[PDB]
Amino acid sequence: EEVDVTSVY
Amino acid sequence: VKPNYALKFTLAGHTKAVSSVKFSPNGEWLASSSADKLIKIWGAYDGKFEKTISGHKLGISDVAWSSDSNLLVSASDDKTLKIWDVSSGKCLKTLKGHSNYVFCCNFNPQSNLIVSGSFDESVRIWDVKTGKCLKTLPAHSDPVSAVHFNRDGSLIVSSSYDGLCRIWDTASGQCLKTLIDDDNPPVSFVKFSPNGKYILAATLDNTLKLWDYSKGKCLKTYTGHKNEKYCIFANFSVTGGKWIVSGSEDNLVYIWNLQTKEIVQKLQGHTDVVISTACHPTENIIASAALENDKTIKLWKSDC
Amino acid sequence: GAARAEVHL
Repeated sequence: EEVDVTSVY
Repeated sequence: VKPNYALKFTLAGHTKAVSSVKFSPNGEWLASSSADKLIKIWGAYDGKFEKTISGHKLGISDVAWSSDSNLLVSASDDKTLKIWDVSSGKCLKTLKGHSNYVFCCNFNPQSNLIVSGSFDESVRIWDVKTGKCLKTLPAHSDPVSAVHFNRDGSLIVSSSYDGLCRIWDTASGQCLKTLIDDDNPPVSFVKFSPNGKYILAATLDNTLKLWDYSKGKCLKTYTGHKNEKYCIFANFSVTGGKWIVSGSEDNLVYIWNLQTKEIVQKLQGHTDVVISTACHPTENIIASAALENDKTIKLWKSDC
Repeated sequence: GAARAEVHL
């Protein structure tokens, strides 16, 4: 289960 | 895919334990703080010594850079923090309010505010321009190990030996969330992820945890290292691949795959507890610092 | 010297 730690939204 | 961090330089100068290393947001400099009461500036790429910054009466536990890379704040056992002009080495202000050792510190993204945490169990919000304490938060019931502002300065995350992480509204000073771990080990480190959506917390049970603080759920756990006695800095390495970088009480720098939670590298070099690690803003550069029996800072470089 | 360089009790 991949976590996106960098993408701002 | 695994990183290939390899020792490039060793920086020697400090006469007592190194407590904190931080890279300037512009990538040019590395700042270090030590029990020797000094701040030292080194070249981020070559490790070349630049200057010594002095004034604190007792040892320093933390140092942090302003967004424009012009100022530093340091957290001291002398119960104060100090704002410094980097270029001159002059103390701009002495922040006084805490009734015990100041442990941690950070500027907000705008750099108009400073957040500090202390052994006196509180969190303070200070005005950079005046040196005045704007807010005193009755944050915890044990020493405050870490303080970090999020991406827009709207929130503060704090951690403590009391076993909790707390999320505060910068403007109101109101506590918005209290994190409960389904256990209470002392929380020795905390920081927001670059996008402010997650918090990385270190506990004194050899565990790092990536929480979705909004939903209060643990999404990833990183273990395999030693951490039961010290407040070791942990990082998000995002320049190449996505890693979790941390120091360890076994003298090694541990690197984990952010997604798989697998240990991808263990950096050998240091001869005492690796208390602090920092990741370079644009380049695949790690800076690590060790305790009393070592006193050196190391620069490690990877291709990814 | 520095609180952070000192072991927990």
